This record gives sequence, C-alpha cells and structure tokens, in this order.
Amino acid sequence: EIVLTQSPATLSLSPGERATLSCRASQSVSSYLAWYQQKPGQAPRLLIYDASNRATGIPARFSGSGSGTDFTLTISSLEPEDFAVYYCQQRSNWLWTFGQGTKVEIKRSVAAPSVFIFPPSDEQLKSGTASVVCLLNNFYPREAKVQWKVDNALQSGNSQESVTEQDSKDSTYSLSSTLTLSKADYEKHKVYACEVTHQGLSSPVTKSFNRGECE
Amino acid sequence: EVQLVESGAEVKKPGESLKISCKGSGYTFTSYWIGWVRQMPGKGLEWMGIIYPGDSDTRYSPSFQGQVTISADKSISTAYLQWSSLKASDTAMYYCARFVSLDAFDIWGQGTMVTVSSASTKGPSVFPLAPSSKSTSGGTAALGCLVKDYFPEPVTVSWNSGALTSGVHTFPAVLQSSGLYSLSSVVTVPSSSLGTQTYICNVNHKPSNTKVDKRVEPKSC
Amino acid sequence: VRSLNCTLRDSSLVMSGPYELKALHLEQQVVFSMSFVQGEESNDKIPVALGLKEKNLYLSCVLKDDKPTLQLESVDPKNYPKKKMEKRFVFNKIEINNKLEFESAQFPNWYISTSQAENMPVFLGDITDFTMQFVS
Repeated sequence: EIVLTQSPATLSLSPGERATLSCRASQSVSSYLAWYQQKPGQAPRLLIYDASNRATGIPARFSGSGSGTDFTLTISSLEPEDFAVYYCQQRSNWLWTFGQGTKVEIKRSVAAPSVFIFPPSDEQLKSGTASVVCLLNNFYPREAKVQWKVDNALQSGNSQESVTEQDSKDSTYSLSSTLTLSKADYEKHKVYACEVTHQGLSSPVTKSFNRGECE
Repeated sequence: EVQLVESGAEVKKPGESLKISCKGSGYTFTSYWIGWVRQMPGKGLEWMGIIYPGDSDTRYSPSFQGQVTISADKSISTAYLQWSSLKASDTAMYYCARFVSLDAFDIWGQGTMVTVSSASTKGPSVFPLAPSSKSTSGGTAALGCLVKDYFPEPVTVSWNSGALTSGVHTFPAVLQSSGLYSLSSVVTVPSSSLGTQTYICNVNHKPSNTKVDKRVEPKSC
Repeated sequence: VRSLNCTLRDSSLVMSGPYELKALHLEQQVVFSMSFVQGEESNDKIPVALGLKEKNLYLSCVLKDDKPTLQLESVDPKNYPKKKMEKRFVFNKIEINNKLEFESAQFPNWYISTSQAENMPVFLGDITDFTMQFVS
C-alpha cells in the first residue's frame, strides 16, 4: 500500500521568501507525482505533473523535483496569492492517493490579542438564554488558549470557538469564543471572566464582568 | 473553454438518497476518465472512485467500494455520484475532476457541498454585542452581532449596508450540539464615534429568506 | 477505414491503469480495435493503428524528455479512427516467420516492447515481437 506523506503540516514563511514543500512516498514510485493548489474557498488546481512539469498557466515561480520516494515543490519567492494549501498525489495501478496537505502560512512578528468580553443582550435574556462572547483581536501566531471561569470555577464543555483566516491587511488571526448558559444557570452566578494566554502577553489577560453591571 | 460543472449544494436528512452530477463541455466527455474526490470540512482530499464515460468502466477506492455508486450518461456528457442512505458523516465537499494520461487531474469542477442533518431550515436570532469599557483599547471600541441558531449555512453579515468594511471580522460558524449553527461578526471603531455614529449589522440568511438589521448600542459600563 | 477486434500475446496484455498497459500470464485481456491506415506498405509490413475496443484511447509515440515514449492517448470518437492517422499513432506492423512487430512510424527502429518479467508495463524502445489472436 502506497502512502504519500507531506511535511510540514504548516509552513510559516514571509512573503517574498522561498518555500520548499516535501512529499514522501512510503515506497519508491515512478516520478509521475502531481502537486495541486487549493486557495481558500476554492477548488484544487493542478500545478505540477510528472514531478517537475508546470501545468499550463502556472507561473514560473513554481517548480517541482524529485524521484524515487522524495519529492519537493518549490516556490522561488512567495506572493500573497501563494499562501494556500498544497497536496501531492500519485496513482499506482487503480489506486490514487493524496498527501495530507501542507498549509503555507504568512509568518509575521508576534502580536498579542486585544481581549474584549461581551455580556448577554437583554433581548437574549428574554428568550431564556445567555451567551457570553470573548473576543481576541489581531494576534499572531495562531496558537492561543481561552479559558472560561464563572465565579472562578473553570468551565468545561459549554463553549465553542472559531478563528478567522489571516487578515489580508496585517496577517493576524482573530478568535471568537462563546460560552452559552441557560438563563437559569446565568442568574445563579455573579462574575463572568474570559482568561487569555498567548505568546505576545507577558502574563495572561482576564476580562470579566458582573451579572448586574452592564445595561 | 474546457469545463466541468457540478450541481448545486445539497442539504439532506439522514436516510435519504442522493445523486449529484458533474457535466463536461469543451472536450469529448467519452474519451477521459473522471474522478470523484471527497473533502471533509477542514480536511484533505480523498479519492473515491473513477469512471471512463465511453464504456462506464468504473473503479472504486477500497474505502468507498459499496458505499457509493459512480455512473455516467454519455448522451448528457454527465457523470454522477450517489448514495442510497446518507449519514451525517457524508457531510463534505465533493469534487469531480478529469484525469489525463500525463497522470494528473488537470481540470476540476467547482465542487458540491453536501450537508446531512435532521435539522430543519431555521432563520437566526441576531443579538447585539454592545461596546463598553469591556471592549475598549487605545481609543478604539469593538462591537458586534451574534448570529445564533440558524440552519443551514451560510449567513452573510455586512455593517451599515457595506459602508463599513475596515476592522470587520466575521467568524466561521460553529455547529452547536443543537445541530444549529452560530457565528459572530465584530468590527472595531473609534470610541469617539460611539456618540455620533450608529452601527448596524445587516444579517442575511438566504436559505430561510431572512434579512435582519440590528442596531448596536453603546452600554454604559 | 477497416477495423478488426484482436488481442496480442508475447513470445498477455491488460489495462493496468487508466492509461497504462501491462504484460503478464493468464481472461481479462485487453481487446484492441486494430485499423489499417495510410502510410508505407512493402513486403509483409502494413501500417496499423491500435485503439481499445469501446474506449477512445489509442497507442501513440511521443518524445517525453528527449526519448520516444509509448502512451495511451485520448481522442475524439467522431474524428477517430481515420485513414490518415497522425504519425505518432502509426505503427508499422511487420510479420516475419510467425511473429509480429510494431514499429513507431514517427521514430523508426522503436517498437512496442514488453519485459521478460511478469506484470511490467508495455514500452517503446526485451521482447519486441508478438502473437495476434483475432476474435469475433
């Protein structure tokens, strides 16, 4: 069985830098190895076929090489539209497989999040539910830890988060976390706090509010 | 132009049958193999199966043998992919692509999203996320709208009718245990605008034919 | 153009992938639709083109890198087969004694060829000669 394995999973590099992406076959294979690009929101497109041949329309900054088990895609100098996900692919007889993908990501300087918290709306309280939103704005790198505490009890299992794609202007992430409680559970407790840990912060930041303070 | 066009997005319940289609033009459909590829949300590409439209020679991936059927109608230049009984785990984007002898997929369809849930279409409630001292930094304030409990994707959000685009972050939706989605949109503004300039999110959810405009008010705290 | 359905065997062929052939030993053999085409006829050598039965794929010869190479190639069924086949598709069928040879017109002295070993691909260059079994 032939597996293609790509490395690294995330390749963080500056715009303008050279990028080398690796695809390794579990066993030796012909050099009929293809590479595809998938821009965010889009269908894959063919970039390279038979290891080193650019497909029609593909700019000259893309190259491929390799043979045996070891394959590389090289982009000589990264442009903004190069920051995307790349997959290698091959076929042995009637089996086709893909590597798991490498995401080419924009490296930039560290940036701490601005942390903001939003208590429940009055409209939502009527409805029977309390959603508390913690916002982490314009930070780098992607890794961040958000913890919820209600009267200092560390919360588990009642929050979800998501993260935007790198900002087109400053290359940062922003993250939203939502704690959701029944109105009943919300009125029991007093203090609602979002605690944020990230590489740009010299100590964790805690944004909080008290059930009665915002109107 | 050489082209493959897939059918539109599907939202189905589990246990339902489904057939999606992939139609080529600008070349001979009968002369080239056509593959189907699966991509789960946030995941990689996985090859499902392949068919030669001329004679409908069909080969499947061992992990998809017997889970799906791949067919073709040469008179319509159309290949198909189908399920008898959908599960939630079939929720994915599905692509069709042409495989040429130089040993690659050289032309791809635009994809078709398939979402399998028992949830019924439902428009969102939209709640303000008020600016205050809890959302201020260095002369600027953050405010937003929470877009809660809709199905299915997607919703789009604008601010002040597209007059305000700077500093806007609209986040990916999360699927709640509910089976309904929820998302937030925020924007950061000069705190000195809070007294003078009204802020409104315009929330569209085409599937439910809803459009909600919610004014976002400062909170004194 | 006159066509016959026929197979080839060594001194069997199978479709091992979507545009690949392999030679091995025994009944899922590839049936070719052989056509006689314009070119240079002389003692026991007839121009031929090889297509697959009910697949619009025809064997052809190209330069990959800068070496002539054998590939199965996609073609429009409306246009194919035709009597004036393009040279890449043109194989010079040669019969000596009781055995056949196919020589790329585009690149003389290059032949359809198979390995001695089992399950190896069919290639342009080692057995250069073949047996034909004509069928319904």
